Amino acid sequence: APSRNGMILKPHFHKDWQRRVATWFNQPARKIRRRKARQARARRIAPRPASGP
Amino acid sequence: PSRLRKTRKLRGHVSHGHGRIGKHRKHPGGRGNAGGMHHHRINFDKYHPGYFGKVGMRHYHLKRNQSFCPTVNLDKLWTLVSEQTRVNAAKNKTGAAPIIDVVRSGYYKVLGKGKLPKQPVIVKAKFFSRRAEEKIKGVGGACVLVA
Amino acid sequence: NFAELKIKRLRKKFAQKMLRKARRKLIYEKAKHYHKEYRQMYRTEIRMARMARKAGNFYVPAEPKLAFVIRIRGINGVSPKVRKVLQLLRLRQIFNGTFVKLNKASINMLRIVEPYIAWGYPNLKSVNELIYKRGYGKINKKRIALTDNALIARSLGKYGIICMEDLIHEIYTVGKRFKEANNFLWPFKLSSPRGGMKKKTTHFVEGEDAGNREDQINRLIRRMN
Amino acid sequence: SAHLQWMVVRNCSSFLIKRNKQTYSTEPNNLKARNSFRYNGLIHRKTVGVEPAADGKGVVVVMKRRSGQRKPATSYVRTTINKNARATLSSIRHMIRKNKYHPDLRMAAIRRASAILRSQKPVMV
Amino acid sequence: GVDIRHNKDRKVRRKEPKSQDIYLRLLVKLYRFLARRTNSTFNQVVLKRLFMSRTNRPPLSLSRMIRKMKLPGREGKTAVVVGTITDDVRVQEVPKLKVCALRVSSRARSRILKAGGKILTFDQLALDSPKGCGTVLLSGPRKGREVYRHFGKAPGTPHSHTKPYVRSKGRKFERARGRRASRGYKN
Amino acid sequence: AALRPLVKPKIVKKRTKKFIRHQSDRYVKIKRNWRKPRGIDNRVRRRFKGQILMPNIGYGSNKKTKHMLPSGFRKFLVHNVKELEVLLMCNKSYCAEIAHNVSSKNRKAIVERAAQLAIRVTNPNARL
RNA sequence: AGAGGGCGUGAAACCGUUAAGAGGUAAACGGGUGGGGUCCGCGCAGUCCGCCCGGAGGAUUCAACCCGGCGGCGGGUCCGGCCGUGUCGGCGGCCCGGCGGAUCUUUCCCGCGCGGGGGACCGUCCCCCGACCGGCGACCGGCCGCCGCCGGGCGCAUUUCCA
RNA sequence: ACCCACCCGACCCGUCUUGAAACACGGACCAAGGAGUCUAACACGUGCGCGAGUCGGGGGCUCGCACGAAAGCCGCCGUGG
RNA sequence: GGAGCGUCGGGCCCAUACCCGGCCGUCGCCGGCAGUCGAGAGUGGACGGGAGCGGCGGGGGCGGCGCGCGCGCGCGCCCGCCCCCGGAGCCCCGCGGACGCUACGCCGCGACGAGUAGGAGGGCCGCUGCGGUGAGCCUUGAAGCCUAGGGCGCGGGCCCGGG
Ligand SMILES: [Mg+2]
Ligand SMILES: [Mg+2]
Ligand SMILES: [Mg+2]
Ligand SMILES: [Mg+2]
Ligand SMILES: [Mg+2]
Ligand SMILES: [Mg+2]
Ligand SMILES: [Mg+2]
Ligand SMILES: [Mg+2]
Ligand SMILES: [Mg+2]
Ligand SMILES: [Mg+2]
Ligand SMILES: [Mg+2]
Ligand SMILES: [Mg+2]
Ligand SMILES: [Mg+2]
Ligand SMILES: [Mg+2]
Ligand SMILES: [Mg+2]
Ligand SMILES: [Mg+2]
Ligand SMILES: [Mg+2]
Ligand SMILES: [Mg+2]
Ligand SMILES: [Mg+2]
Ligand SMILES: [Mg+2]
Ligand SMILES: [Mg+2]
Ligand SMILES: [Mg+2]
Repeated sequence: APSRNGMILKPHFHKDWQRRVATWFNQPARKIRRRKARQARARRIAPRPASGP
Repeated sequence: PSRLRKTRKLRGHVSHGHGRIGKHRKHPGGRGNAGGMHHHRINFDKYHPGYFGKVGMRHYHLKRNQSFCPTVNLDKLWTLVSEQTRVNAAKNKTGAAPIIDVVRSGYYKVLGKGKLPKQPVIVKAKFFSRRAEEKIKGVGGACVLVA
Repeated sequence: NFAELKIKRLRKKFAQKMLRKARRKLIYEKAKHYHKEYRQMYRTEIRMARMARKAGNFYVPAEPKLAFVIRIRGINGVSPKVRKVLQLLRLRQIFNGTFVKLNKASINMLRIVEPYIAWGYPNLKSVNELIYKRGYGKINKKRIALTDNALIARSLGKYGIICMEDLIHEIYTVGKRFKEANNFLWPFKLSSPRGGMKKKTTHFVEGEDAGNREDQINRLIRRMN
Repeated sequence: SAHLQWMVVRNCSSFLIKRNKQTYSTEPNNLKARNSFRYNGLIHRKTVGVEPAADGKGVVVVMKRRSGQRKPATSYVRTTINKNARATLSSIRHMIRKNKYHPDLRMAAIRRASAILRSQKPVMV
Repeated sequence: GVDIRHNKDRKVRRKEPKSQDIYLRLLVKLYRFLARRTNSTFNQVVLKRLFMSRTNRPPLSLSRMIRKMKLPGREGKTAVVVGTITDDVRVQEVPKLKVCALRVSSRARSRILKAGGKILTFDQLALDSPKGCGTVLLSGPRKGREVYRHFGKAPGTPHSHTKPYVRSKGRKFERARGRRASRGYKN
Repeated sequence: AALRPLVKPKIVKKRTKKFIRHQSDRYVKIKRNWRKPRGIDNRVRRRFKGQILMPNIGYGSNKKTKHMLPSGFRKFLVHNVKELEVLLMCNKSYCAEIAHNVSSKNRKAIVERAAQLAIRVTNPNARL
C-alpha cells in the first residue's frame, strides 16, 4: 500500500529472477584473460600491427 | 552497517516496532499498486493526478535520434569559444566579429535566453529562435543557417 | 605610570563606596516614609468611620484593590476553561499563590476558578511575610531568591523600585508599576496548611476553604507561609 | 600546527590508553601522562619531559629545541640533574621559568622530578 | 504535580557541526571564542552557520555575489559566505572583490584573482576583522534545491503547482484523469 | 601503614542490593541479570506496591565518589610494568589492579616497582 | 588416570551424600532490622603521613661568589649573510622556460586543401639586481642578556644528609 | 553476598483484550539452536568530494597478483547517464 | 451514659501531594572559561597652554549626575619629583598566566523527572571476524568451568582473589 507521496513505481521482480542473476566476479579474471590472449596474438603476427587491418 | 541500524535497538521489545494491536501481517493493502481505483484511490488522486486514462497519439516505431536537437541559450554562447576570441574582439579595430559554430560544440538549436554582450558575432547553427535571432542582430551580428 | 594609576584606581574605588552609601541612605529614607504612609492609611480609615458614626451615617470604605489567591486543589481532572485561567494566574502547582489586582475583568476570572482557589484581601503583614520569607525574583527566567536589592534594582529600578521595601509598597498600594513588580515576583510556593483545612471541596461560606474569604485569607496565609 | 595534529591524534594515538573509566597517554615528554592538549610531548613546538636517570640516581630534564623539528634525531636535548633534591627542583624551575619556556608546565615538571626523587631512595621497613 | 507540557521543552537547533572534519572544527573553536567574547553578532551568525548542513548552506554564484555588491553603498567592503563561491559562465566582467568563503571553486578562484580580487579564509577574516566590521554577509538561495518543487500543497489539490514525483515525463506519464477536463476532472 | 589516598570522603550509596530480574527467583532459566519487563500487565513494570524495584538514573552515584573503592581510590587495571608508570603522578587518587592473566613471576616485578613509586596495589598479596 | 579404551575440558536440569541452619497457614518474593555463619581486612597502639620551622645530637660536601669549558633559550642593531610573501624595475628567463589555446601566419620547413613540425601572439610557469613592506617558527653567523650541566677553585655562623 | 527470624508489603508470567490472578489460551525442568535479512527502485535527511557541471561504468594500458582477483593511470574523461 | 443516628467543637493519625535540604539525570540560560576587574555601572587615556584649595556653589529631593580615603602629595627643598611589578606584594593587577583547558573538556545558575503502542539519543554494555595498534598478556599456566571470597557500576555488565 502506498503512503503519502512517491513514484508509483513498477519493479520487474515477479518472474523467478534469482534463478537468472548474473554475477560479475569473473570480470578481473576475464579482463586478464583477454589481455593475455591479446598479447599472444600480437606475438603471433610478428611485425604486423597488433590492431588488425 | 547492521551495527547502526534499528533492529539492534528493538531487541528485547516484543512487537519489533510494528505494534501489538495491529501487527506486521504480510500484505494488508494488496500487493503493490493494487487498488489504484478502489481502496487506495485517494492517495493516487492526491499525489498522482492523472495516472489513469489514455491521452494523445500513439507513435509506433519511435526512434529518438530523429528528434535530436540539443539547445543552447545566448546566455552562455561565448562559453563555447576560448576567452581570447571574445578578447581579440573588443580590440582588433577591424570590426571583425569571430565565428561561433554552435553545431561543433554539440547544440543544434540556438534559443534566446539572456543578455548577449555588445560585441558582434557570427553564429552558425542548425536552428534559431525568433528572439535569439533578434538579440544577435541587436548586438550587430549575423545568424547563419547550416545543414 | 604607576603611582598616578594607583591613585586613580583608589579614587574610583572611593566613588563607588560613596555611591553605595548614598543609595543605602535613600533606601533607608524610602522605608521611613513608607512607614509613615501605612500609618497614615490605617488611622485615616478609622478616622473616617468614627466621623460617620458621630453622625447617624455610615462610612463604606473602599472595596479592596488587591487580593492574594491560593490554588487549593490539585492538577488532575480539571476543566479546560478553569485550567487556562489557573495558568493565567500562574497558579500551576497546588498551594501556589499570587497577588492579583482586582477589577471587573480580574474578579470575574477568579469567579471562573472559584472551587479551585482560596483567596482574599491580604494584610500589610501578609505582604511582608510573603515577600521576605518567600520572595523570589524572575531574573533571566531563573527563579532566584531576593537576597539583595541589587537583584530587585537591576530588574525593577527602571520604575523607581530599588529595594524590597519599594516592592512591598508597589504590591500593597497597587501602584502604577504593579503589573511589573508583581510579575517580577515568582509565584509563591507555600507549604501545606498547618492545622489542616476545613474542607477542600466546598466553599468558605458553606464551611469549606474555597472561594473568597476576604479578611480571613490572612489566617490561612500565616498557617501556610 | 599543534592544534591541527591534536585533532588528528586526540582519540587514536598508539600512546593513548583508555580503560577503567580513566584515560592516559604514554608518549614521551608528557609529564602528568594526560591525554591533554597542554600535556602532550609530540605536538608542541616547545616541550618539557622529566624522566629518571638510567643510572638510578637522579633526574633528566628533556627540552625540545625549536631549531629543527622535522629532524627528530637532533630535536630533543637531554640533561641529567643528580643533585641534592631541593637543588634539583630549583634547576628545573629556572630552566622552565627564567627561559620563558613552556611556562604553563612548570609546576607539573617540579612535582614529577619530586616524585622521581621519591622513587629512588631506600624504600621502607 | 505541576501543569506544564514537556512537549516542546527541548529546543532542536544544532550546537556543533555534525561533520567530523578537523579544519572546520578549528574554525568553530575560533568563532565560538569570538562569538562569546566579542559583542559582534556577525560572529554569532557566522558561528551558527558553521554548524549547518550542506543543504542548509547553499552555493553562492559569482553573479549573485557581484550584483549584491553592485548595490549602492557597500563599496570597498568584504563579502562573506559560509558556503562556496561558484562561477557564473553567464557573467563576463568581474569587478575586483573581497571575499570570504569556506570554499571557492577553481574557476571562480581564477576569475576573482585575475580581476585583482582578494580571497580570504575564515581564520584570515577574524584577524582582519574580529567584530565583523565592514562586511557583507550574504547567503545562497536556500530554496534552490529541486527538492522544494515537490513540497507544498499536494498535486491534484486545486491551485497547487507542485511537481509530482514521476518516473519519467512524457505523453503517457500522468496527464490523464485529473489534469485534462476531458478525463474526469481537473485541479 | 598502607598508602592513604589524597582525600578520603564519606562515600554514600543510595542502594546497596542488586536489582534483580523479575521471576529470576522462580526459574533457573532466568538469570539475576536485570532486564526491564515489557509485559502488558506486569506488577513490576507498572510500579505496584510490594514488588521488585526497577533501576532508574535516580539511584545514581554522587560524581565525587563514583567508582571510588572503599579504600578511597579508583582502580586502574595495570597489565605490565610499563603500564604502571602512568599512575606515578596520580598515586594519591588511583591505585593499581594487576590482571588475572598476568604470570606469577612478573606479577612480582610489577608489585615492587609500584612500591618504589608509592602506587597502592589492589591485589598484591596473592599469586605467590 | 581429580586423562582408565564412548577416556580433553566436563556447565545446567536432576540425584546421592557430608556440613550448617530452619520447619503447623504451599513455596518463593519486595522493604526494613536483628541473630548466626562463611571468609576478608585488621591491631598483639592504627594513633596515619607530608611541608616549613625551633631546639638538642651526629654527617659529609657545597651552594652564594667568581674563573675555564660545553649546551640551551630569548632579543633586538635585522648588524652581516641565507630565507620567502605582496608590490614595483629589468622584458631580464622569453629562442639558453615549458605546456595550453577554435589567437595568428600556409612569407617558413617536412609529409601528403589536410596532418606533423617550426615561426609569431596571448595565457600561464622562471633568472638578475635594487627599493618598500609582512621580518613571517624559514634559517645561519657574531654580539648581548638569562638559564642549565661539567670542571676548577671557595673548609665552614654557609651545605645538604640522618635520626 | 549464605542461612534463619520477625514486622509491613506482596495473586503468575507471556499474550490478545474496553477489561486477566482468572473458571481465557501457551508454559513439567535444563542446555544448545531460534525470527525485521539481503538485492533492486524510489523519496527525504545527514557526511564527504567536485561544482554548471559531475560521473564511472563498460573497455583499455601497467604483472608471474604473495598481499591483487586489489592499487594506479586513460584526447577512452566522456559514447553515454 | 455508643463503638448508633442528626448537629458542632478542640486535639491528634499519614500519601509517591505541599514546604526545606541532600544526591542522580534531562531541559534551558544569545550561560561562563583559550586567561581579566568588576557587581543597580553610569567611561578610560593622551597631550597642550593657563592656573589652584580649587572644584560643576543644579530637588524636604527625600535620590539615582556627582561627593567626602586625599585632587597636591610625602619626600628631595618658593622650585623638582608625583619614578620601574623580573618586583605593587597582591581582592585586581590590562607585563605573563589554572591545581582547571581529553574545548566532543572543564565550570556555574534556574527549572523539571508517570508511561502501553510508537519514536529518537547515548551505552568505557555484550557476542563473533577483519585493518590498525597496545616493544599487550600466556606452560612461572590462555580459553572455558566452578566459587557462603573482595569490589565497582542506576543498569546492560565488569574487574580482581581462590579452585
Ligand atoms: Mg579491436
Ligand atoms: Mg515502525
Ligand atoms: Mg504481536
Ligand atoms: Mg496497520
Ligand atoms: Mg479527583
Ligand atoms: Mg469533586
Ligand atoms: Mg512525559
Ligand atoms: Mg493492561
Ligand atoms: Mg584430563
Ligand atoms: Mg573426560
Ligand atoms: Mg581433546
Ligand atoms: Mg543436618
Ligand atoms: Mg484478534
Ligand atoms: Mg472480549
Ligand atoms: Mg496476564
Ligand atoms: Mg472467574
Ligand atoms: Mg487462541
Ligand atoms: Mg499446558
Ligand atoms: Mg541461545
Ligand atoms: Mg541527499
Ligand atoms: Mg519518563
Ligand atoms: Mg515501548
